[PDB]
Amino acid sequence: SVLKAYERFTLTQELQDQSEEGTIPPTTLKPVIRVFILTSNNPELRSRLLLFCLRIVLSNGARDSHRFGALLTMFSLPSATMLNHVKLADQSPEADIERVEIDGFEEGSFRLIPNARSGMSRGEINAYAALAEDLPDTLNHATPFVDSEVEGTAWDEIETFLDMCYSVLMQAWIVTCKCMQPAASIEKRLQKYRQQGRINPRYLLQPEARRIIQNVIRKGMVVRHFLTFELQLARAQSLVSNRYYAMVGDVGKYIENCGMGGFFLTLKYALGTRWPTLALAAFSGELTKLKSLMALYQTLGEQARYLALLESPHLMDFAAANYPLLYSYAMGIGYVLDVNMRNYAFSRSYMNKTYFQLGMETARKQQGAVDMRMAEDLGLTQAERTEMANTLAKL
Amino acid sequence: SVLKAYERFTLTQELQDQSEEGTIPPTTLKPVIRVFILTSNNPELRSRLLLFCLRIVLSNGARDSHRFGALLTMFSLPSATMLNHVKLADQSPEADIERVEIDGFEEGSFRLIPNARSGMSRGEINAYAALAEDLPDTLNHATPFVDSEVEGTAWDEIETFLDMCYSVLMQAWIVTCKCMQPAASIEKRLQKYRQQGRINPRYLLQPEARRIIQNVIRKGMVVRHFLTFELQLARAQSLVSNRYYAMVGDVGKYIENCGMGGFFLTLKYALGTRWPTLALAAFSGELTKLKSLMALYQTLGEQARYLALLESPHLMDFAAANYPLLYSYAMGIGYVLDVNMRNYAFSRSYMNKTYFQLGMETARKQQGAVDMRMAEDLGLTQAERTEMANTLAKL
RNA sequence: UUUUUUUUUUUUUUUUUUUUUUUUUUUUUUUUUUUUUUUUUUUUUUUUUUUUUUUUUUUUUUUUUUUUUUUUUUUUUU
Ligand SMILES: [Pb+2]
Ligand SMILES: [Pb+2]
Ligand SMILES: [Pb+2]
Ligand SMILES: [Pb+2]
Ligand SMILES: [Pb+2]
Ligand SMILES: [Pb+2]
Ligand SMILES: [Pb+2]
Repeated sequence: SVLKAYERFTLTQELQDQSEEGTIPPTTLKPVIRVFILTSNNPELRSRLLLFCLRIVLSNGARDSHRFGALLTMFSLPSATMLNHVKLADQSPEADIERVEIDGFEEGSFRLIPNARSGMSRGEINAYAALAEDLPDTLNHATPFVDSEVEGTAWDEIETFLDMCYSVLMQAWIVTCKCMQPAASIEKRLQKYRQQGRINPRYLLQPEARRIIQNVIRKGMVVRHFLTFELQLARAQSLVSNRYYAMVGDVGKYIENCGMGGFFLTLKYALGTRWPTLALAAFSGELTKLKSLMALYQTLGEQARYLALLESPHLMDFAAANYPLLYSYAMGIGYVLDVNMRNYAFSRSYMNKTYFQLGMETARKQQGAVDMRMAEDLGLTQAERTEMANTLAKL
Repeated sequence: SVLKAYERFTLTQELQDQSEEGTIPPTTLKPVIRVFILTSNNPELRSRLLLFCLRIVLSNGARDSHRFGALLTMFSLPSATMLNHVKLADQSPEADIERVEIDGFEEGSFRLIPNARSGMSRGEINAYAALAEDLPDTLNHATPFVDSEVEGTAWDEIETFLDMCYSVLMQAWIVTCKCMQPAASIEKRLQKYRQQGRINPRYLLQPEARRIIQNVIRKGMVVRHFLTFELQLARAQSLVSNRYYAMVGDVGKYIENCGMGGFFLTLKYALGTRWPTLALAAFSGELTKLKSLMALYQTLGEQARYLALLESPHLMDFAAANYPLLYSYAMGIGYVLDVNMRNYAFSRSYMNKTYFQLGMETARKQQGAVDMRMAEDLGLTQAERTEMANTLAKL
């Protein structure tokens, strides 16, 4: 009963808080991010704006705010109306956006011709043009493209712009929730999307361009908020959709629950396996903690998928330090059960090596073990079980 | 019957008092804390006021009321409106705030230019400027910041002010619930936030600057009240939030339940492990006390997390001396189960060495022990427990 | 005391039908099937013994009180 009090104490303190809806935080000063608005549907203008913006993101000298704005502009370039899609960013409590409606480039470019609506000094028009022509020297051939010719393409048709725009944007999406050498995962993502025809090999970025974009995305909270909103929009899409959002929806599935490996891997291997060692008394308190954490996770809503991206403090609640023994135990199981697990960074401060090996050996010696609620539905006999255990221990 | 009477006696007298919510205490004389108010959003002034205030906090000659007011000012500098957030401090029963609306600095400075609204004698203007030029002599280069040339930056853009402001305030947050060399945790909180980009390494403070800030915060109750009000607001934030409060919410989770290690560690290891020795008759009375204490913790509300910060007398209720045997027993368990536990200051006056070793030995010899409610749901067999038990005597 | 995150995560075989498939014997009836003996009554069957009462049967000792009966250790964090 005192033990019953302790279980209820654990679960309620985790969930008391989350009665109320979130309150929008006290207001704070914000940097202004400038996002470019193109009213024209012209393929050549759209493409040069993408190319223009991509260069500012990668440029040596741009401030973070310039880089963020260029990104937000790129991600809005597929829209029929960019303006509506930029207002998505306004939904971020950290965002202060300046829209900068544009109208075109002085051909040869990248000298901005600004819309009537808002002027620009020829100092800043020229300053941007210099910024678009800076670029690091680590990049090969004055461009970010591995193919020193793409930027010289003739953007006569909208098909071509969209093929590049989606291809460039997909590479940004692929590096969205990576803390950052690596990475094997990235090059396999690229290969999936090439074979699906979502990424066109002509428009791959030099690996250096991607690492810079990865960095800007990790730094930019407003940017990440905007990606979250888009990812949610991709969730609500019909089975019959358009090309971009089907694409975003697919890459979104890799991004979901990013940064929460310790929690979900612990569920998968410790509780998923349902081995007899789960009945240890030591796990008892921690088993209640995971139970609360699952309860907490659903109450959070759809957006619990995006805590890492959102930089939410709730990411702290699910930290493995709250269930160190079970985590250790799960890591060991994960270690033998899956070959890919070796390269997971499971090593940690509170990691208890004793329970780690316990998971390891549990997985080797008790694999013949059966879920007796399954075993009874199948009407398994105890001769069948041991000599089910006798094929698997030998294998 | 006598014993059931004893349980209800223990539990009711602990919770008797807590029906009625608390009444605001009889009024007392208070020192005046002066907080500087800035109406301007200009980056250079915001940055100089932060630097000005930081110097007064660290200054040799400032009196405590000055240090407190300067701290309250720094913590309010991110605000779009400082005046509103300083009124949060007014919610403290120990607080008497004078607002001192400011308007700027005479260039070169730190000579305050005060708002028309409230005048200043040129003696007090010059006196403050002198106070900002005190600083201890142990501090290297007459600045904090480690990097001796940061203060010479040109704070022309709001991004830079915020990048510093958040970086400096975060270091204050990290040292908030520390009683007072070492302090190893501080160095890991710092590298965590550097890796998250929440703290910019350019603006780290010299370790002695932090140790002074540590000291100011523990001395200052109204300051500590204000931090609490901020942590509570950080708690109610949406998943989509702003940069500062996401930051505060995260660091806040380290601060929660500070100063209550004995209670929660006893719960964690003694009750969490659910080992058979918990059935000792000696623990019988103390187990009821813990049961009462958890019950007491819930009645207190969310603010039960901040008892150490609040300086609440309730922090005495949870003192380990009320359950010495269970506490001792728990400490021994933690000591073997967790390597980090060695460095906790578990030694105490009422510490009972017999039960400590008992906790120690319980934790080694009975880890194969199973939670019999789990073991039955998994349908564990009596052979399985033993194969598992010194499977677990083990390693 | 400890308490950010790090792996994996598109698809890929097979996938029309096929034989058999009406009927066919037997299938009214048929014996036996009224009755039949015995079958009123019959002994015993009023009552007569005993059947008032009868001893013992007030009370009776003991039966106020009394020792002890303030306090004292431990008790913030880590
Ligand atoms: Pb504007
Ligand atoms: Pb505008
Ligand atoms: Pb991450
Ligand atoms: Pb006043
Ligand atoms: Pb005033
Ligand atoms: Pb990483
Ligand atoms: Pb007579």
